[PDB]
Parts: sequence; structure tokens; C-alpha cells
Amino acid sequence: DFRTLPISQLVAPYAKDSREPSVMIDDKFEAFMANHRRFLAELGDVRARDVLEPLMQLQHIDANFAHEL
Amino acid sequence: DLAIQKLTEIRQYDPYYKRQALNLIIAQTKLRVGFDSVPEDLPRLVRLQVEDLVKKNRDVDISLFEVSDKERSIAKKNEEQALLKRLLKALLYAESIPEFKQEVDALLVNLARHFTLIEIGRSVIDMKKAYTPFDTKSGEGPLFIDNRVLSEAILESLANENLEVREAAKRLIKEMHNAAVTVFGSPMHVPRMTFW
Repeated sequence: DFRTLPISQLVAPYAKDSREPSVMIDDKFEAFMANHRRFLAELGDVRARDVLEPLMQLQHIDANFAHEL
Repeated sequence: DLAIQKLTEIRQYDPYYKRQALNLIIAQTKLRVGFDSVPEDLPRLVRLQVEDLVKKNRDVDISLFEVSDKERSIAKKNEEQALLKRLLKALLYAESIPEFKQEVDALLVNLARHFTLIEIGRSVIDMKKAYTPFDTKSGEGPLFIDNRVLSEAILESLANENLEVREAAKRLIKEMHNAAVTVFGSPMHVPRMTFW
């Protein structure tokens, strides 16, 4: 299937790159990256019920979707 | 379809079904974005990308994005992109309900920061591509959903009948610019990204 571009694909070219950035990392950038890591972890936590329960609640107000289901 | 119709159009049980629809829409958006495992020292690689972009380094190995993808269907990808855009538009509209505002706002801000991170690397790749000469063996890169459907959703939300939707639409642009400034370090070289 099709998804948005993953970051690992974009940082793959720097796999063997052993370099130090010119600009020293500051506190705000570190907090930004920590928040991003938290969001990325939260992204991959979708269970089956998250999709299935709303469908079996919403089928009770529309008959065409119940037919489809 | 039914979830969007139920959410974005207005008994005593309506809030229950609206909550169910919102949950479904959020789950579908998360599934469409996808899950990724990034390296441990990602900040260093991001700053290396920024350094390469600010200069014009020609030693970037982008052979991974020169491989043709000649097995999938382009039309299917277009349809998926349109579906994701519809989902984002519904999420933006959801800001007009006081009980849903905080959740959708947090989710949208997180998505905007994620897409800024994507755009920086896309800029590096595009800068490197402009110098490569012609070659018959080479092809285009992989197929993916364009993360610039957010721009179209924001465009379609800027003239909404509700003030909250317009304010959120403006706040998203502000947030993306602020994230770009934070990642770069200073606002000097931010206008060099191809997103603007």
C-alpha cells in the first residue's frame, strides 16, 4: 500500500557518515526531537478495536453501510 | 464517507455518534501516515542534512531515489492521496466543536512538525538531483503520498464560515515556520527550502 515518505529512507544516505555538525545542538532542538520521538512511538499503536468498534456502532443509523458491512 | 458526513454536517444521541466518527477518522489518518523506526542519533543526521543544504555539497549518495518503481499503479496512489486530503480537511473542520478542539489541535501540530522534518530531507534530495546528468538506465524514485495535501486542506479551510477553522489554519502555517526556524537554528537560511 501507499504511505507518506518515511524519515529512515531520507537519512539512509548518511548511514556511513561520521561527521560533526558545525552548529552545536541546543536544548530547544533536543526537546523538539524528544517530542517528535514520542509522537512517532504513538503513531504505531493502532489496534483492531480502534477501527472495528466505531463501525459496529455507526451501522445502526445507516442501512446502506450495514448492507456494505 | 459516512463518518465524514456525520461529523461535518449539523436527537440527544448525536454527540455519541460524532465521537465514534471522530475516533474512526483519527485512526484512519494514523494508518495512512504510517509507522517508522528511526536511528538513535537522529538529531546529528538532521543537522548534517541542514549543513549540506546550506552549502552545496555534491558528495551526497542518492542512488536509493534513482530506482524505478515499475510494478505499482499510479492511479491507486492518486486515489489514496485524495482520500488522505479529505481526512485532513475533516480533521481541520472538527476544530469548531468545543469538546474536540484540544485533541485535534495537538494531533495537527504534531503532524505539521513531522512534515517539516520530511520536507528538509526532500529539499536535500531535490538539490542533489538537479546536477545529475542524463542516463537511460536511471529512472524516477519510489511512489508515495505527497505530504503537501496539507497545503490544499489549509487553502480550502482559510475561508470557512467558522472563525475557529480560519484561526487554526493560520496557526498551522505559523507552526510550520516556527519548526523550520527551530531546526535550522536561525531564520537566515529557512527560505532555501522548496516548500515555501
